[PDB]
Amino acid sequence: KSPGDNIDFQTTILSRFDMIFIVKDDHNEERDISIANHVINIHTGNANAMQNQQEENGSEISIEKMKRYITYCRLKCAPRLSPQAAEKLSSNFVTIRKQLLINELESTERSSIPITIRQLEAIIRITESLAKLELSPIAQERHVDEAIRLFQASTMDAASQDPIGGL
Amino acid sequence: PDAVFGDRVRRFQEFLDTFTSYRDSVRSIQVYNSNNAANYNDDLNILPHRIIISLDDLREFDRSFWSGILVEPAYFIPPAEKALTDLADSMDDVPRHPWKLSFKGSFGAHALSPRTLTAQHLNKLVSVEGIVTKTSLVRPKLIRSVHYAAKTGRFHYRDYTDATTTLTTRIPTPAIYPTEDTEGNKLTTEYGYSTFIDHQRITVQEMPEMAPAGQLPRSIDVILDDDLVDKTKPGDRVNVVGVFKSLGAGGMNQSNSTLIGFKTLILGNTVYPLHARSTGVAARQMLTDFDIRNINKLSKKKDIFDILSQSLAPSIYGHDHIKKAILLMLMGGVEKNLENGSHLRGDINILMVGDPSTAKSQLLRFVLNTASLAIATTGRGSSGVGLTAAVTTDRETGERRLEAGAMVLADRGVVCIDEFDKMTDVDRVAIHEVMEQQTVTIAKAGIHTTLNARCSVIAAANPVFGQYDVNRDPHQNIALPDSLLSRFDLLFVVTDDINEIRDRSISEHVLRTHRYLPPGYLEGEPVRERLNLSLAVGGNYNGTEIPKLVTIPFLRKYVQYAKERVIPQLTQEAINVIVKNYTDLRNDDNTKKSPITARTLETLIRLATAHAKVRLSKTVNKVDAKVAANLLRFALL
Ligand SMILES: Nc1ncnc2c1ncn2[C@@H]1O[C@H](COP(=O)(O)OP(=O)(O)O)[C@@H](O)[C@H]1O
Ligand SMILES: [Mg+2]
Repeated sequence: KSPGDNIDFQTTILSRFDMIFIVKDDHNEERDISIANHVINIHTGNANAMQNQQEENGSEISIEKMKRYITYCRLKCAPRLSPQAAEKLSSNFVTIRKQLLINELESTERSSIPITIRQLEAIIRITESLAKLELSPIAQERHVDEAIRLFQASTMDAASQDPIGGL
Repeated sequence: PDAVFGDRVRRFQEFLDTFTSYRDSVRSIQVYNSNNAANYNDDLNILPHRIIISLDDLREFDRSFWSGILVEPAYFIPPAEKALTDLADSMDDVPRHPWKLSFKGSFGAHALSPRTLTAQHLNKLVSVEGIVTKTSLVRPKLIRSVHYAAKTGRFHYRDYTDATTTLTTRIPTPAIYPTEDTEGNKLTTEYGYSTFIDHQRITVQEMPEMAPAGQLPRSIDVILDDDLVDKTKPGDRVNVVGVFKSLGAGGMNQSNSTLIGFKTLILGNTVYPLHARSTGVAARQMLTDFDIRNINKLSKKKDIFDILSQSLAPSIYGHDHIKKAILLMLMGGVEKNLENGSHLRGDINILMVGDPSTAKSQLLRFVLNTASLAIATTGRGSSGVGLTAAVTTDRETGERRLEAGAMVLADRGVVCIDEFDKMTDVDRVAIHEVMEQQTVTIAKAGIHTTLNARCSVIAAANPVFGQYDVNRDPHQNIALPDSLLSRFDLLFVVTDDINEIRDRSISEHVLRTHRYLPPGYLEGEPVRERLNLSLAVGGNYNGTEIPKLVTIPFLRKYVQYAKERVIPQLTQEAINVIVKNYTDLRNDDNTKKSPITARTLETLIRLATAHAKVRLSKTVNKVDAKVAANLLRFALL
């Protein structure tokens, strides 16, 4: 079935979301063993000790400290995209529509998942969100590439799950 | 005679002599009143005797008197009112009611809300902004009763005062209504020689956007006197300036023995209706001479229609014909009222339908922000009684009264309806009467009323498949009934067809739009949001007072001026064009998005009149008719 055929609501609702994830049932033995081991770690209490050790190390931060940090970065920082970061977004936005146009012209059926200007503003928001982590007033090209990778990992592979958006 | 009172009177004399604007304002009121009196004597309106006083000017002149006005208004406002009365009596001797005072300017810690009003602010001058929820019946209050004794043939009188009339407390001497004279002769009341001052009480609750989202709201009663009566309706956003007073005894007397506390209210001196977003108060701007000259020098140009249109929402790429339609709707045509009571529409209705993410909701939000009286509604969120009217019961009289819906509240205004397709059929057939007859008829249990609903309507709809299809029938695409389709003056289908050059240009425009910084803002700092409350009186970033494309504050000065000033009249040269185009559209072989009826002819007349309003022309010309005709062709083909 199509991604729009699986959902019990209108396909235009999907366009209003910036990033859509399609979570899969892998049905693999080695992944099931690992996830079962992880859940048993949580239930036993080894996960609590490991998380405390990593919080002492610093690879994991505390939840209250993250909450206060999120508040601080929300009030302090509001990044701006650089002019050299704009032409790459304008290219990576128009290539998706170039693929979508020829796919929809060949199929003569409209894709159930659309790509619109709201998705461009979504990638802009992701880019200026990655720079807000660093307390960086300027969004650089290195944030743009991560934003494109995040958009590929969420919206574009879900679009490729649509046979019309693929081909 | 109190010495410190006289010293304060003399100090306010010095302040009034220093600032000559108030001296000119008193004289200007007096000449208006005397000219109207002389007109009534030879062959109308009267101005009240009160003066707007700036608190900042008083602070600069005398900080002690300014702090006295704010902190102890009972000891400082009556001397200043006495001083103003002395000045007005000294100037009005050549050509009787004592003069009053109003206050404007910054209040500092005295700029409060009904939640923020506390008992430390009692006996202080406070400025309180909120929403009017309840208003009382306007009631006359007897001030002086005049009586006639027929036995002696003489007229007697008695004066009455209450605690709300004076800022300072007085010994309460309750003098009864006299029915005897001092000798025992019967008195008859002389109605019409007695004086009655209008009195009102309103309730000001804190604004629902400035109130916490879960808590019950806090409110306060405001008492208004003769000239401040009926300056508000329920639902208005208001700023009331007045003295936060305590009255009576809070149960300390033996007869009273209860913990209502001391009853507290604001003795209002000043009421400012405020314009907020999607409210019933219309936004108005005071036009200076320089702005009028700017509007008139833009009016003589030839590209003024293509300059105001592109300057509506320059942050939206394309939709150039929709911007023109929104501008002509904001002009709004001319309403005709014939001699037999028959009414003809003047305002323009626009429906937009098409693909998602095509800036339809952004255009709706722009019209909500740029129009004087725009109200925003949603499809299923509003109901039949939500838009038109409802019937409730008030506490005092117990009789049924009306609560005005969004359409009635937007009389002579703008209704922005989002998600037009998802609306219920009862509310649809309610909207059929509003969009053509421009009235709302309520026939409920006991009540039968007709309300004015003279409105412009902008609607945003979506096709039933979610995306517009070229090969399918547009009647199948929209799937809206014929009668609603005929009501809308202009219907715009906006498809999200994608081309490489167009996607490139829109991508560059949106990316360069997201790289904007407001003036005075640092690079990393976030822009703060301040809610816009404006006082109602009576893609390039750098647009600064009509260089190429006008600013939004100037554009609504132009629209306001064109609406109040020019009333264009149709002429034969436009009539021939609209008749020929209407006949051609009626007999066209082409398929159209919108059906063709006699409503399209009146749409052509309204659009020609609206274009004439843009040019500030008192006459409708051929060039107006042709642009009104080929604007309609785009919405049809
Ligand atoms: N032609 C356009 N020009 C500029 N911005 C646009 C355009 N079309 C869409 N957008 C942007 O895409 C976002 C999606 O919202 P919107 O397009 O208003 O939704 P809808 O069209 O479904 O009402 C908006 O924030 C708007 O700024
Ligand atoms: Mg929308």
